[PDB]
Amino acid sequence: LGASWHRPDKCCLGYQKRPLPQVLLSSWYPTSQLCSKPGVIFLTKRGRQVCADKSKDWVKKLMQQLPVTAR
Repeated sequence: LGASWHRPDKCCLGYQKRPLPQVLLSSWYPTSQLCSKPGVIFLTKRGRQVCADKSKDWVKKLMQQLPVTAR
């Protein structure tokens, strides 16, 4: 059975390379502390998720524009 093995929490080494508008975004949740280079994954209203590092520019604005999502 080859579905998808190996997956500790999440860890998103890769990030996005394009700025999205908050007009359709919702919030953002932080990664775990067990990854090589963990940043933050966003979660649009009905779109999809996006691995983005706060170090970016457009991601920084969103971080302040949106509160957070974690439960």
